[PDB]
Amino acid sequence: AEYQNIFSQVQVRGPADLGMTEDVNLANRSGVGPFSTLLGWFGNAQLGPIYLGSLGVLSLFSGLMWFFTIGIWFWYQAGWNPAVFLRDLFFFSLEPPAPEYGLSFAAPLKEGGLWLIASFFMFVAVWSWWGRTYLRAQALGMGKHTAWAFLSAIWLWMVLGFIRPILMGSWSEAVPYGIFSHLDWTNNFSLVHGNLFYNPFHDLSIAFLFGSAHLFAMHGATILAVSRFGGERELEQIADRGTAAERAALFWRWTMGFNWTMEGIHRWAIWMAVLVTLTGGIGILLSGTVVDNWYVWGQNH
Amino acid sequence: DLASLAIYSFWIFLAGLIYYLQTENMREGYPLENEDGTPAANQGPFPLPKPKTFILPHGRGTLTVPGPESEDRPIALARTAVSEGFPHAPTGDPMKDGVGPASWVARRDLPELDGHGHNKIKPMKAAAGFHVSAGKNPIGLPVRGCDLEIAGKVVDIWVDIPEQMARFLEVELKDGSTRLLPMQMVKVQSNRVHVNALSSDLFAGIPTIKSPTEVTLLEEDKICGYVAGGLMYAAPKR
Amino acid sequence: ALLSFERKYRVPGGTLVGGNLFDFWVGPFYVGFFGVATFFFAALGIILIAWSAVLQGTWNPQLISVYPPALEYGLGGAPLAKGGLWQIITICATGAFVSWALREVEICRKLGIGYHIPFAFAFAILAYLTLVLFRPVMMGAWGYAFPYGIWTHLDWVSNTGYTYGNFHYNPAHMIAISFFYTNALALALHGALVLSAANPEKGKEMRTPDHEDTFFRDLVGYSIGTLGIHRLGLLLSLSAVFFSALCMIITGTIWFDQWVDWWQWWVKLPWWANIPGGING
Ligand code: BCL
Ligand code: BCL
Ligand code: BCL
Ligand code: BCL
Ligand code: BCL
Ligand SMILES: COC(C)(C)C/C=C/C(C)=C/C=C/C(C)=C/C=C/C(C)=C\C=C\C=C(C)\C=C\C=C(/C)CC/C=C(\C)CCC=C(C)C
Ligand SMILES: CCCCCCCCCCCC[N+](C)(C)[O-]
Ligand SMILES: CCCCCCCCCCCC[N+](C)(C)[O-]
Ligand SMILES: [Cl-]
Ligand SMILES: [Fe+2]
Repeated sequence: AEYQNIFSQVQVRGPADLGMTEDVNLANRSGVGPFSTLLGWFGNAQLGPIYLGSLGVLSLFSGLMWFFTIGIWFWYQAGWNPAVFLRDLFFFSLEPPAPEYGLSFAAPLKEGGLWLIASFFMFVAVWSWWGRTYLRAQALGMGKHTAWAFLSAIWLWMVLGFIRPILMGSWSEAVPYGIFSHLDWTNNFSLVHGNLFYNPFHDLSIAFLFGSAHLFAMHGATILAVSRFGGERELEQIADRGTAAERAALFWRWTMGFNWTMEGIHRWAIWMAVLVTLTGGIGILLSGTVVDNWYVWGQNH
Repeated sequence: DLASLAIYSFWIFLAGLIYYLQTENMREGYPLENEDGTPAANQGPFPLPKPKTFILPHGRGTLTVPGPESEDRPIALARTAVSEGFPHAPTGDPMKDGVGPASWVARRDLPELDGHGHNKIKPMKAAAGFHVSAGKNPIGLPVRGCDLEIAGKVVDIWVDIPEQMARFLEVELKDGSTRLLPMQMVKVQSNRVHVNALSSDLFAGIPTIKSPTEVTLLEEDKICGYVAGGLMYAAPKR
Repeated sequence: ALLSFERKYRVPGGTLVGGNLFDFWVGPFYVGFFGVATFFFAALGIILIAWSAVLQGTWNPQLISVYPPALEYGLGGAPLAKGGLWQIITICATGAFVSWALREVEICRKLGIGYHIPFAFAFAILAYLTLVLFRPVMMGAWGYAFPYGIWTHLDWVSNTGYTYGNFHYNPAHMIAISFFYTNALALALHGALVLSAANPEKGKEMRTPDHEDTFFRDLVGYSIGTLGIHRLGLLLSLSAVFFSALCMIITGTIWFDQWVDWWQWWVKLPWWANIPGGING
């Protein structure tokens, strides 16, 4: 008999929202997309519009090329048989060059060259997309927090497939493109380095990953709990504290004696998440380059 | 050893980050006070952070925090014990005096504005193009209180224009006047809208808005605070 | 001490047990009946751990470890120094966590807010009880539970996992990991979005939620919205923990072989099982 505000009871709709203009080149915005009543029960029903300038186009082109380069290799391994493609879809894998080739680009297409090509497309797609997170915020006069947080995820990605392989001396150290294969690579990486549970950066990384679910469950629940006081209108609660923000602060002060403000909790949010891939990248980078066996390392230092 | 230096350095960084986070979360509510409103002796281990200033749009000024704090409203409560740490009993009607779970903050007495400077929330009849797009349309349904008696009828939905969502239900009472009910506090059913937080006889007491086509931040707080306070104080009639 | 706006909320009422008996605060902390219960369970538990440490022969936080009864004890009780203490401490922990949840409910009632927080915390508790209660009882012995030690419990994780090969192949574990990754992604984005609007480029005015929707729509062609993002974070968060619990409640019970081999049912499907070529042919 008491609504919980998890799903909406009634949806309302008005003219398609084309968004704020600011310094955005409207010529690069698409038209609005379809409205989804299904999505409207949980969140917004409106799809689009999206902004696609030159950089965006470049990013989607590389992204797709990356995906298709791997897909072509898969069909090949499947002997071009549709039934085999689906059957072993998770077993197919585009692997990097063998150690023998070091960091060169001389490896044959079916023996590393194709992995390098795919990786080149991924490199361009990811970094150009990073440019988008920065520029889309700049055009709207917004802070660059999103581009900075994204850079943290990019750090772990860069370390795994580019920076560490280079410091190790060969592309063979990089991660392969495959569902089961990248899992196998992950398990093997830990085995070869003496168990990552002995890598302090790995364990901190875990504390932050768990911490992120801990914090978002806390935050999501808190805001919904005070949504009856307009709590989710966070920007205005920051600019003019309401009873929603006061009750949220007191809930946590009375429960665990925490200091809490509407803006401050979002600083806990961005950092808790960002630290996952930040501590993680350092942990991976140090593996093999400076520390061969974390267990052995832990016994000394 | 580079690994030792890195992890050692990281813990230092981490200690600084936690210090920063703790102080950032002190921009509202500090300095701490005694139950009588005076500055408390123990202000905690962290000092207040240097003030920061937010520039508010639409010429509404700025906000600087931390800054001088004051309720800017009367608080109808009184001590129930001779020492700190105990409850403070309402001196009158808590629902009417706005204390306890029925509290409200003295927010700006102006409406929240969207990115274009227009009122963010408007009754649907006054919002061009807006209409119900899914679910049971509550407009026209009778409103029932926790005492299982009908208190009024839904005459409109107040929507958030920029975010296209229902925020309040406008309810007409027997005397012809209307009141706003938080969308998060009503249950829309097939033949009625049920309100568990209030008994029929408490609807007339819901704070009213000065202008019929807009609601200020101050008014929203008084309305939302009042309705929520019914869960505890209307209990006898539930 | 109290926050500058705190007094108006410190009224009587909301308790679930004891009336006004325990309706008071200690510094910033609210007490209530379950505040006392929490203290009781927590105190007794910590004391029993200190005792266990004495019987273990160490006071080092990095070494203190309380292990559950050996498998030979089944689901029966065991001597205190041989699993018994673990059993009592587990009862205390459960009591403390549950009491903490109910204390949150009392706080919710006094503040007039929804019960989402304690409801969400219950999922964490259920994940805990899955590891020390439901799974062990299903497998037939307390010994299958993890020990209470900072480092020893990681040994349990590693040993329990490899007991089934590379645990990565547990399908429910794959779903759980996905929710954890997606959650961190959304937490990073949510924090970054709100902050980028409240702290714009130097000298500019604060942005509006209108700008938040616009930014994300320009970026990916969609915005779940101000209310949606908090609903999403709660959903991703709890779903992650729900599938974690599910991935373990089925391990050692309905499936106890190597998880990698479970995936063979798809490869062995009649219509393509024998077609030459590929990886499995
Ligand atoms: C969840 C699946 C596995 C598990 C797998 C792992 C792995 C893998 C890792 C940890 C790590 C940790 N685990 Mg464990 N661990 C589990 C069950 C638990 C339980 C429990 C009662 O159910 C507890 C209390 C802990 C606690 C801990 C921390 C010591 C440490 C970092 C936690 C963190 O930030 O988390 C997120 C939560 C928060 C950010 C909130 C803050 C809470 C913290 C600070 C409370 C810790 C209390 C601790 C000192 C014990 C208190 C006992 C006293 C007697 C009262 N684990 C189960 C068995 N855990 C990491 C570690 O570094 O280990 C050494 C690590 O790499
Ligand atoms: C389900 C989604 C989320 C999440 C949702 C939430 C929500 C929501 C809430 C919490 C809250 C809590 N969460 Mg969390 N949380 C998650 C994951 C974690 C993990 C982890 C390892 O991942 C940890 C360690 C924690 C820890 C915590 C505590 C800080 C806090 C509960 C305090 C309490 O019961 O005190 C009472 C008990 C005591 C004070 C101590 C009793 C100690 C005795 C009896 C000894 C037992 C020790 C033994 C079992 C373990 C020791 C050994 C270790 C393995 C080394 N959460 C998951 C991922 N969590 C609540 C909160 O207050 O947060 C601030 C809260 O509202
Ligand atoms: C047997 C397995 C080993 C294991 C070996 C590894 C290895 C190896 C690594 C980890 C890493 C991690 N491990 Mg470990 N680890 C194990 C045990 C565990 C346990 C456990 C409970 O037992 C836990 C909780 C964890 C937890 C974790 C994470 C904290 C961390 C990854 C963070 C992350 O978000 O990555 C996910 C985030 C990313 C990968 C970033 C991706 C970024 C961007 C750029 C993506 C671009 C995508 C785009 C182009 C694709 C487009 C798709 C379209 C939308 C369609 N590990 C054991 C001991 N672990 C990582 C780490 O940091 O270690 C320190 C790591 O490399
Ligand atoms: C951190 C240590 C390891 C690692 C350890 C693990 C472990 C352990 C697990 C995963 C899992 C996943 N990992 Mg991995 N993974 C690593 C780095 C990556 C990188 C990368 C670019 O660096 C990518 C793209 C992936 C992607 C994948 C996905 C297949 C799967 C779900 C991820 C997720 O929910 O993301 C969050 C982001 C979103 C959900 C946004 C939406 C995008 C979705 C669709 C993910 C991309 C899928 C895409 C790459 C291809 C699928 C197409 C096929 C035709 C079916 N991993 C590193 C190398 N990863 C889980 C899984 O189910 O494995 C099968 C899993 O259990
Ligand atoms: C070598 C080990 C195996 C493997 C072995 C297993 C095993 C075994 C398990 C997991 C489980 C987990 N693994 Mg695995 N895991 C592997 C690789 C990984 C990788 C990776 C990148 O490779 C990742 C990301 C994961 C991630 C996952 C998660 C899905 C899950 C842990 C979270 C959880 O259960 O929380 C749930 C949250 C909690 C239990 C915390 C609850 C705490 C509450 C109630 C209160 C505590 C408070 C108190 C003590 C506070 C102190 C007091 C005051 C604060 C002062 N695994 C490898 C291959 N994995 C676990 C799981 O699913 O457990 C259910 C698990 O048991
Ligand atoms: C259905 O059919 C078609 C063909 C149409 C499409 C089907 C396609 C399919 C089935 C695609 C499947 C794709 C899969 C399964 C992809 C999986 C990818 C995975 C799991 C994981 C990746 C982890 C990746 C990492 C860590 C990559 C890091 C890469 C980099 C850091 C790039 C480094 C750049 C290099 C090496 C290039 C050199 C660069 C310069 C500038 C010199
Ligand atoms: C900004 C968020 C801060 C909270 C993080 C909690 C840290 C957990 C401590 C355990 C890690 C110990 N170590 C070095 C072995 O990894
Ligand atoms: C919700 C139920 C809470 C109970 C959790 C406690 C589990 C450990 C109990 C050990 C009991 C020993 N024995 C057989 C003598 O009963
Ligand atoms: Cl919160
Ligand atoms: Fe938020």
